[PDB]
Amino acid sequence: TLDVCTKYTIYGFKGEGIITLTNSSFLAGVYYTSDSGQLLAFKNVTSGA
Amino acid sequence: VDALIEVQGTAIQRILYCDDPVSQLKCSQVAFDLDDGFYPFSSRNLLSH
Ligand SMILES: *[C@@H]1O[C@H](CO)[C@@H](O[C@@H]2O[C@H](CO)[C@@H](O[C@@H]3O[C@H](CO[C@H]4O[C@H](CO)[C@@H](O)[C@H](O)[C@@H]4O)[C@@H](O)[C@H](O[C@H]4O[C@H](CO)[C@@H](O)[C@H](O)[C@@H]4O)[C@@H]3O)[C@H](O)[C@H]2NC(C)=O)[C@H](O)[C@H]1NC(C)=O
Ligand SMILES: *[C@@H]1O[C@H](CO)[C@@H](O)[C@H](O)[C@H]1NC(C)=O
Repeated sequence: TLDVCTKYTIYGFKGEGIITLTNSSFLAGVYYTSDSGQLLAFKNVTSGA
Repeated sequence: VDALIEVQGTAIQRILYCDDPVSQLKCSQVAFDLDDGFYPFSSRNLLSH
């Protein structure tokens, strides 16, 4: 569910927070993280999201 | 082969091989260009194995 604070667990990475949508398309990567290893960004290949 | 890599928002470019002694030098300083000056270097010890 989108744009709401919730408990999540994605690919073995989990926490509590608000998922959000951006538009910055990138031709490489399904996921991304902070340099601190905090998994901020991730991609959706099927939808392009 | 070892070389430096640039990533530009999931776009790579400006790649130079590290298959040369002085290039391996520039590779050691990970700088596309270096200022003149004094730098301490190792002896070439890659003659025979
Ligand atoms: C990245 O994010 C995208 C976007 O969410 C994910 O892809 C979507 O996945 C969801 C399900 O997880 C899909 O949602 C459904 O899509 C229907 C239309 O899309 C097709 O897919 C369904 C099966 O889901 C087919 O049966 C259908 O014929 C379509 O051809 C919507 O119509 C759905 O709503 C319907 O179903 C729900 C229950 O599921 C009902 O409650 C509704 O009332 C309605 O009847 C539903 O929304 C979505 O289609 C997917 N989109 C794409 C583009 O694939 C990715 O999986 C995710 N990850 C990656 C890596 O991309
Ligand atoms: C969403 O799309 C708009 C329309 O071009 C754009 O201005 C905005 O930057 C996009 N959001 C992103 C890239 O996070």
